[PDB]
Amino acid sequence: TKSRFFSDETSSFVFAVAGADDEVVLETIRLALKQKLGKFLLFGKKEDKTLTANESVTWIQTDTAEAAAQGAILAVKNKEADILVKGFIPTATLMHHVLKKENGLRTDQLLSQIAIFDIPTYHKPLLITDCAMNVAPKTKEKIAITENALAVAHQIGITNPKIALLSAVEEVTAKMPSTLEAQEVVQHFGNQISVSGPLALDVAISKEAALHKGITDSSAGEADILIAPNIETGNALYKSLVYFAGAKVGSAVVGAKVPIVISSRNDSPENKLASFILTVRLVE
Amino acid sequence: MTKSRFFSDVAETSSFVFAVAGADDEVVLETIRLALKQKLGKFLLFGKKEDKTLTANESVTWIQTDTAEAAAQGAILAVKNKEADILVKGFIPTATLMHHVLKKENGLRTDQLLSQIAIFDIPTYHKPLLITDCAMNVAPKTKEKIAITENALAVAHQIGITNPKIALLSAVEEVTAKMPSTLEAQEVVQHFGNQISVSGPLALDVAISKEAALHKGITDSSAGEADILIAPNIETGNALYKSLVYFAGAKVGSAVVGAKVPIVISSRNDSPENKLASFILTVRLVEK
Ligand SMILES: NC(=[NH2+])NCCC[C@H](N)C(=O)O
Ligand SMILES: [Cl-]
Repeated sequence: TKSRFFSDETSSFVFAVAGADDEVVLETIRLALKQKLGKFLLFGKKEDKTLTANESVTWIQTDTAEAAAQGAILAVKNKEADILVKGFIPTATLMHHVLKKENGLRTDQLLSQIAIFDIPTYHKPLLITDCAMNVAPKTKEKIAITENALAVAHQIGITNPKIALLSAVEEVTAKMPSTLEAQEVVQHFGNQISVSGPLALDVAISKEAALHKGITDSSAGEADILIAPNIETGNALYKSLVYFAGAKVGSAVVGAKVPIVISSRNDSPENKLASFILTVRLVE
Repeated sequence: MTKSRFFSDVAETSSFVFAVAGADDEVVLETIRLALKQKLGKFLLFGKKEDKTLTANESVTWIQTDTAEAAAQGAILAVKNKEADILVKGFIPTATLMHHVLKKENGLRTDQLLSQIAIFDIPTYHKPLLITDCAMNVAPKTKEKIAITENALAVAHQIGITNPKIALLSAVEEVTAKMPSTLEAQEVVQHFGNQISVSGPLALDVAISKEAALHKGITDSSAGEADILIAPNIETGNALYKSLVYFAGAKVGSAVVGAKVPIVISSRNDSPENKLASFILTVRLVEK
């Protein structure tokens, strides 16, 4: 038996979809509506009548990638939408406008990507950040990445998240800069939260592995959140769990005024839906 | 449906000789006991505290050594003298053994870079998967990555993978100055030309899933069938290795390659099964 984040969830929250075109985008919206997960503002070029006939869907004709992105952003800025979803446009096209402070979405806070996994071989939900956004986050960025993850954990009901700064090794050395940054982040929080690091992955998610290395702190063997040392590590972990460990995952960009869905071209419908679910739960 | 597995549950056997630098403690001894029970090979045990039950095995030779230095040097000389085929790092600091090995003058290395490599039988993948470097080279750049790729090619061929499909792993497919590992991947790819099947940068999904590659608009027959992954940095290699072991249920053996003989350097936290699978890999690496 175990605790799963994606068990058996509804709302009137509004997703603004930037580029509501192509089935790779629409399939997820169909599933969301069938479950009554939320409502949709669809900024797109070619209307799907059988979809736009749903009472909880509104279609806005938008002929270019740019107008779709700007349409969706303005909807969030005007407070008509709770959640921003990237559709059939380059991520860059959306991000450019999201990151313009004038648009009300980006504040003082670093944005970061975060994913939550139900891994059949782990005993509870596991969060991992940052797997897709921040490329080479240093100590400063990793502190903010951790703040975001903390906010996310709290919003979703994990009251005292065990946080582990991932690296390849537990010793702090000049040879491996990610170890020092881990130590400095752990130092930043002191007693404020449950943080440990640097930790190799085994020590983070396996109490037996932890004990064998003479480590008996919480985040070791019982991590709720892994802070990736770099983006290659976060991404690889993410993909590994999905493709080899059979994990269900939902992902979002957080740190902005609303959650942002930015899904991969080859994410599964179930995982794409998972991400919508995650964003609903982030807007409470 | 059909999967090709590198490791067998029929005891594989040999008369190759492991020289064990520091043959003490169960963390070291247990793997040896398992290998003997399987007739995997023969052992030279350089250690301080003799297990008389273990050393009553004809395939085992005990050499009383009181210091890690003497154990490291003894094991290394056994290799130089052609008395041993494989070097095993025992209950001594790694640096005490490596410092010696890494100095070319001692006879065990060439100018070729040394690297760690691991072979995985993953329940949800259809053939053995090699990943390097998960444990040794910390922040390899282009030149090191090239050498790491050379070592993986050599390992690949020796174990019977004649045309290895190699993926340089990164977070993205698109090359950008914002992510140096993408530039580095590209350069490694350029270095090899059409001498081998090598692609990169690729995210994991494009490397080990044909569907994902396609859905990403990548249609090369090389895609989704990687035999070897080259990690962009040690945190990535290590995290991936651990992920496969602890979440994916993979069996894995690993060795340090690039030197004149294979070296076993197992983690304190490697299971006995994976430590054994490591002995087994090294036997495969010296098989004539
Ligand atoms: N070759 C190995 N035994 N690798 C597993 C150990 C991983 C790494 N050396 C660590 O300390 O976390
Ligand atoms: Cl699960």
